[PDB]
Amino acid sequence: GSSGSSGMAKVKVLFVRNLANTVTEEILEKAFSQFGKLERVKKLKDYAFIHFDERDGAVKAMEEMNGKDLEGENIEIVFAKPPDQKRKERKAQRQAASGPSSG
Repeated sequence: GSSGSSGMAKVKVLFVRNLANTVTEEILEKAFSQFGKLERVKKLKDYAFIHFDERDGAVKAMEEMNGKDLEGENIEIVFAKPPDQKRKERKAQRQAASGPSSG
């Protein structure tokens, strides 16, 4: 059936969105703190990222706050993607066939 969705991820950072107009890093801490030791909080346009000292501390504050009425707004928490970026490239191709001529 369409029960829902389940899985397993090794992410410590929690992606919280749908923040109110009175929500700040300080509020995101104390809230996502009581659960477990926090590392840092990054606020954005409307959403923000909650950094947890441990991957566990998050899982808790995640399934605990996930969809909680924060400041009168139901915020959504989803395991954010890990910071993995790079520019890989390697090739070898060069040739020039001028081949002059006259009339």
